[PDB]
Amino acid sequence: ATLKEKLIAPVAEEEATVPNNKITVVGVGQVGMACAISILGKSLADELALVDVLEDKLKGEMMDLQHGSLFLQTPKIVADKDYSVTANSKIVVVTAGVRQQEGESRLNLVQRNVNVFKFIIPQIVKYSPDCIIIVVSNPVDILTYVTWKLSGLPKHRVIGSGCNLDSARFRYLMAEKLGIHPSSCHGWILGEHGDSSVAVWSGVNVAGVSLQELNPEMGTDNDSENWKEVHKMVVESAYEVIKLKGYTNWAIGLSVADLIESMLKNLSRIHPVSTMVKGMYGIENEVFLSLPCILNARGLTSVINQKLKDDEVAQLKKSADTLWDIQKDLKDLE
Amino acid sequence: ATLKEKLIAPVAEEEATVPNNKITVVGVGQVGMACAISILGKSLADELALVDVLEDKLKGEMMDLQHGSLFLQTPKIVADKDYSVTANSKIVVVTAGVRQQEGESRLNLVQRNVNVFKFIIPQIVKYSPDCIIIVVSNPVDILTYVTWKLSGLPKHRVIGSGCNLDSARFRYLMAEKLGIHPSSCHGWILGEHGDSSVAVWSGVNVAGVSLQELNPEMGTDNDSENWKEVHKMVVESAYEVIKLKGYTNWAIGLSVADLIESMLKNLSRIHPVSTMVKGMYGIENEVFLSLPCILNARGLTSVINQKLKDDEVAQLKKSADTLWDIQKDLKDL
Amino acid sequence: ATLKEKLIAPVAEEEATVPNNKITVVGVGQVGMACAISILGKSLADELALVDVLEDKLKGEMMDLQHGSLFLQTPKIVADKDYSVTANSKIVVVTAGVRQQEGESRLNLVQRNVNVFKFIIPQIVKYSPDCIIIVVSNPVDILTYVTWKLSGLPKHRVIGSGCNLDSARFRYLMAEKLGIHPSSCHGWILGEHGDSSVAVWSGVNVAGVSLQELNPEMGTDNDSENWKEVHKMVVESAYEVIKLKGYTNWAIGLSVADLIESMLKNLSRIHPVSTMVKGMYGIENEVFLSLPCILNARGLTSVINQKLKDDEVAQLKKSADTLWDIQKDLKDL
Amino acid sequence: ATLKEKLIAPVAEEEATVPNNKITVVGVGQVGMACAISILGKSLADELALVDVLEDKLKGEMMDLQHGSLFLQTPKIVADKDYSVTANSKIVVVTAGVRQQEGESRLNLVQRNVNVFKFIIPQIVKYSPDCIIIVVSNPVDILTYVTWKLSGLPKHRVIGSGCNLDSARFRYLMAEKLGIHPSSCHGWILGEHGDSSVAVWSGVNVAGVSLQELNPEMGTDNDSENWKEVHKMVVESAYEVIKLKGYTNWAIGLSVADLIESMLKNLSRIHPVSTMVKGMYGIENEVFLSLPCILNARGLTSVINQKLKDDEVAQLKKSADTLWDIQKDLKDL
Ligand SMILES: NC(=O)C1=CN([C@@H]2O[C@H](COP(=O)(O)OP(=O)(O)OC[C@H]3O[C@@H](n4cnc5c(N)ncnc54)[C@H](O)[C@@H]3O)[C@@H](O)[C@H]2O)C=CC1
Ligand SMILES: NC(=O)C1=CN([C@@H]2O[C@H](COP(=O)(O)OP(=O)(O)OC[C@H]3O[C@@H](n4cnc5c(N)ncnc54)[C@H](O)[C@@H]3O)[C@@H](O)[C@H]2O)C=CC1
Ligand SMILES: NC(=O)C1=CN([C@@H]2O[C@H](COP(=O)(O)OP(=O)(O)OC[C@H]3O[C@@H](n4cnc5c(N)ncnc54)[C@H](O)[C@@H]3O)[C@@H](O)[C@H]2O)C=CC1
Ligand SMILES: NC(=O)C1=CN([C@@H]2O[C@H](COP(=O)(O)OP(=O)(O)OC[C@H]3O[C@@H](n4cnc5c(N)ncnc54)[C@H](O)[C@@H]3O)[C@@H](O)[C@H]2O)C=CC1
Ligand SMILES: CNCC[C@H](Oc1ccc(C(F)(F)F)cc1)c1ccccc1
Ligand SMILES: CNCC[C@H](Oc1ccc(C(F)(F)F)cc1)c1ccccc1
Repeated sequence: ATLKEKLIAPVAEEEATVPNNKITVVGVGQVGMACAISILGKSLADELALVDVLEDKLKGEMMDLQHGSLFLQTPKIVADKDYSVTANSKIVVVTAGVRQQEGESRLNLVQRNVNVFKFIIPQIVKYSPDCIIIVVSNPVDILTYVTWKLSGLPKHRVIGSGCNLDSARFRYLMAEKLGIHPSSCHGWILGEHGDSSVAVWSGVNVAGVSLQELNPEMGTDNDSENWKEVHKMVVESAYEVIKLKGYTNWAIGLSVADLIESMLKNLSRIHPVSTMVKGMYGIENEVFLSLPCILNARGLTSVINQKLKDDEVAQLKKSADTLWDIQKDLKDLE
Repeated sequence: ATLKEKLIAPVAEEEATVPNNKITVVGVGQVGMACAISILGKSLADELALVDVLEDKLKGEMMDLQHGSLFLQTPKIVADKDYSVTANSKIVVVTAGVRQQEGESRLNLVQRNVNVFKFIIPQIVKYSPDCIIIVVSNPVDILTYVTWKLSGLPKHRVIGSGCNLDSARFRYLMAEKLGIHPSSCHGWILGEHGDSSVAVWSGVNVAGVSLQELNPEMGTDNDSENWKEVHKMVVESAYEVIKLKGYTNWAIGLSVADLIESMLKNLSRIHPVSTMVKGMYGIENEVFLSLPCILNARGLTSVINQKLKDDEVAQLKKSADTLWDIQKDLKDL
Repeated sequence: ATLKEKLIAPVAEEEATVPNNKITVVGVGQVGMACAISILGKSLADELALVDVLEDKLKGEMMDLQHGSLFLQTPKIVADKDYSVTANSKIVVVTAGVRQQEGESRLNLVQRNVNVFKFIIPQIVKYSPDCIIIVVSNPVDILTYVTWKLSGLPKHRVIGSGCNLDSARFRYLMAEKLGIHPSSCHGWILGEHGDSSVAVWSGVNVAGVSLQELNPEMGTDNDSENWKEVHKMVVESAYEVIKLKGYTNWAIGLSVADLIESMLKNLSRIHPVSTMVKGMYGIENEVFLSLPCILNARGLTSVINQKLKDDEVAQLKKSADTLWDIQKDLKDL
Repeated sequence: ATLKEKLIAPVAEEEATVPNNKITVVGVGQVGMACAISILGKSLADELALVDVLEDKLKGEMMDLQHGSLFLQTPKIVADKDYSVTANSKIVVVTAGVRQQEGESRLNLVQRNVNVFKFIIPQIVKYSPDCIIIVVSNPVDILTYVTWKLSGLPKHRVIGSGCNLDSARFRYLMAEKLGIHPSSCHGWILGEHGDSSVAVWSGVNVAGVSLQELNPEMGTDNDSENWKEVHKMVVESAYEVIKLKGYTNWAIGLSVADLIESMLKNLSRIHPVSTMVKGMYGIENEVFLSLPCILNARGLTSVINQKLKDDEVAQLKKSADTLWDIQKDLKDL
């Protein structure tokens, strides 16, 4: 007999087991592995599946993770260029494609990553018809729209990682000013994950105290405390970090892990993420951008209606315009 | 014009949710709440259901937990005398029934808790036919047997918390001896969760160093390290705690959470838990007692075969005879 | 020639080291043990010390926790009626004294519990001159004032658990009404942890959306929603739970641990807790009541100044007057 | 008045605070950042400090982590090429230096990395004279010797990550073969973190069942289950992963965090880490290699005396000689 047979006496019939909280990460570059190690660190998946077109690095990442297995709570890790290995995922994180060169706008990536997504979105849905797709690749709003169209999935099951990260950055910068933890700072960056984002100044608050009531000039050009510069640091953050170390990955990895935690624990927590906002704030096309949404096990099930101020609605409309201007030229999507 | 309608714009239609990791704790006493609170503390459930016969205390425990929701990760906590609230439970923990008085053996409770289990076990399976059942009430070995029989579930879905806790206690006393963390001490108490439990001296080791190898008289009357008294402390521990504070609950609630974690995260980790050991070590009947078992999302799917020494095998058989003497006379199971 | 001596070769010479994260809990009742298990399950202490007047209960509780050690990350669990066991604690949580009977106001617990504190507090300060004290016993506001006075510690090191719990409950009720997690609902209950607490309607908000903007009648009697009813449920919660199960413990246990976590990890997070509010909002004496405060490793280092509406300031003055009426007549402090 | 002066009212005076649990990571490469994120994900440090000679990369890594601050529990993240930033670190991880090329042996990296450490280690002890140093850069056993000599620290505060990773790899492969979780398989890979590591077959056990009792040919060349091939996979794993992805980093980050947790929580758990083994198993010189060691807040305070088999003592003495043969010719330490 094998050692296994000497040691192990079966009590159950052997059986094909169906993973419950299977997560797939697509693309195992900087962002993909940031997301993967964050997912594994929070024990969010009982099965992790990696997909990339670079087979050698894909197998290497899978082996490195598997070696850390003693320290994790994920009994199965699997990797393949073939999407069969992503079968029955609850959530598929898509991180594949080109990124920004230094100084380069995410919008300049569209045409390349669109061609990438046309190949990978169908495959996801072939093997995980019931999954939630979290889109990360840039430009994230456009490609969330593109994934929704390409997948034929319900709007609530195709989420763009959107401004979660921008908002996190916002709240850290405010936190650094006030000397309090970021989670005790409340503020929402909305719209495009990019240059046209919108700082909802009217919502920024500590312990229910409106900071715009303490500082009516907050977010104007004439503001002795210059909070416009905080929104600007938020807008420029990606470019500065890309200039310094060539990419960003740890922050987005943590943010994606936060979204996943809200969905798999069925928490119904509110996250600023990218969704179709046709018919709100006067936007008239099928634009995707970040609004506050309720995330739980079903995916994105609600948007929060806000009492945006005039200049804030105007910024949001301009961001919607910038995005639709690129969306309207996107063909061959079904 | 409701504030919820003003505030929330729906994206998906509202649908009826079935929970993924629903756990039910039956009995909301010292042990039941210790279990519920350990379960919530580790975010093991997306839905906790409490069941008891005391409707007032039940709703009170439920409300106190819900008041804690801000600090938890469990969106739905519910409670009811009616087992319909437990439907679709992935795991059901049974803690309901009578407990030991001071000095009282756990076997003394069989008659009463059989009558208890004969009512609740059916109710459980009636509403969650695919669940795993973790028996905690005493005597837990005999009651896991009773539960297996009444439920009609496969033996891999009926689990008795067993000696997980005895072994935790053993490992604590070991680490106290040695100045190491309990998780770096290894040693298994097996057999009855009670006075007939067996210390597997041949398995006791620190970092793969057999301590019986550095002491062939480990566990005997002529033992300079006096390990026998450690096994006696493990055996007497419940009674001592019961005398000092009337009951035990914290360690067992942590134990049961450990088991649930291994099963919900599907780790196939090995725990000394109570299972049907017919055909092992010369035991000829469907005795339930604790052995090392592999636990995962299907439940208790394998037992580990061990090369027990003769004396260990003999204590194990004696423990099986103790239990089977009670089991063989139970009726209408 | 002992087992330890043969198994372990020393690399460092034996020294007595001081714990880095010692927490003491005073009182091992329902609340003290809910606190202990919450602290242990979050691995917030490297040494936990339990103190009570009931020596047997105390030993029993300590033994139960130690028997759970395998599942925990606290290598030292110690218990004694002598406060020498609490020496060098970073945080001391006081949960000792009488609690409310059915329907009893917390302010009716004053004299009894003041006497208790007069003995407990000096002992704490003798053995942990540098600790932060978290007062939990009721009335928590008046007793936080008492502890400040008895101890001689600075204001930033005497913290009343206060309305953290009240707000928790508020946020839970809110979440039930809106169908979101309590953490994504924001709203502040301030003032006394008791009947005169103040719902800060003007701060209530989801995702930065002022709920009193979508509903300016919020908190009045002309309200289509029943928000005042939410605040009333908050006020009555403790009585309702005391009536169903005789006491409350799980939610306050999680609240105390939430505060300890902000402190020990130095996060400077904002919690509504009881501090000395003389000179704010027109309050004229050294009243202790809950405001939103920045907590971290030094303790309670800032209060948040808020733009309370006139009715809110008025309710807060009414709270502070209820409390000061009791305080002013307190002697031998 | 500033917005912050309006918002925040001081309760305590301003004061400079010392981090309680500061960790510095030296080198922000693949491995350094893998360690960094592993430490942050476990909320192991209240202050994280990064050091590297690449100023731009250094600042960028720092900025990324800060932008993740909302999802974390480390309130202060600093970085600089100046070691002033590392002042008062409790633990300093050293990951800086050259790494293996494809197929290259770690020993071939000594010269270059000695020149690294001759600069780095004196800086470290300059600002944290009391710290523990975890050496990760390769060759890790040799560089741990170098760090010990250069730092003038006591042995219990210079720890090489050693075979913690090798054993992790060992256990994973073993779990893969048995269908159980790696934590329920026990097995020690000792000696050099390199081609001369020793597999301690006599300790390999599941639930205390010695697997070399069921397979007495385990470890030999005449073993139909080819356990020696498992040890081979452990020795080759780093080369295979380097050939596939260019380096390894995640598994060692997790291993390092596991060590840090044992020490900062004062758990006294046992890890296979590199210590100075002179006078052990016939080793005559100040060689560093991995044995099972107790780790707690003081550092590496104990080694576990093992009853190795003759062949295993042999492979360990070969490892020692392989190492000392390089160690002995190093200058200016
Ligand atoms: N939403 C956000 O906040 C952020 C978005 N991003 C975006 O994330 C995406 C990736 O960034 P990095 O991880 O640093 O790039 P990376 O180059 O370091 O890794 C990208 C991965 O995509 C893989 N890939 C390309 N086409 C593929 C296909 N058809 N199938 C499978 N794999 C494919 C490449 O092999 C590579 O391994 C980029 O678009 C970047 O702009 C980056 C950071 C934050
Ligand atoms: N396996 C182990 O390691 C341990 C086992 N136990 C056992 O666990 C059990 C619970 O002990 P405690 O929480 O201290 O007793 P407890 O009195 O504090 O609570 C038991 C609960 O069971 C409830 N209950 C009784 N009959 C019921 C019925 N027919 N249906 C529904 N609920 C019913 C009672 O109302 C009570 O609320 C006892 O059997 C005790 O012996 C306790 C400690 C250790
Ligand atoms: N602030 C809050 O949100 C809440 C506060 N509380 C308060 O917490 C306190 C404890 O309530 P419970 O734990 O349910 O009562 P509990 O009756 O279960 O007893 C707590 C312990 O107080 C101990 N004690 C009395 N004098 C002592 C002394 N001099 N030294 C050490 N221990 C002493 C008793 O022996 C008892 O063990 C009460 O004052 C209650 O009002 C309760 C719930 C919430
Ligand atoms: N013990 C173990 O199991 C393992 C050890 N290692 C070792 O980790 C070390 C680093 O590996 P990687 O992160 O992949 O290489 P890396 O090439 O990605 O980054 C190494 C960092 O060291 C920095 N550095 C070089 N000299 C420095 C100095 N004097 N001060 C500060 N920073 C300096 C470089 O700037 C680089 O940024 C290597 O020696 C490698 O062998 C690698 C894997 C596991
Ligand atoms: C895991 N599936 C089998 C579980 C159990 O089957 C068994 C029936 C008898 C025995 C026996 F006889 F003790 F060996 C052992 C097992 C059973 C019995 C009745 C209904 C379902 C399962
Ligand atoms: C950081 N907290 C400041 C220290 C505090 O000092 C006081 C501050 C204010 C007052 C009061 F209330 F104005 F009288 C009284 C004392 C104090 C109180 C008692 C003992 C020591 C310090």
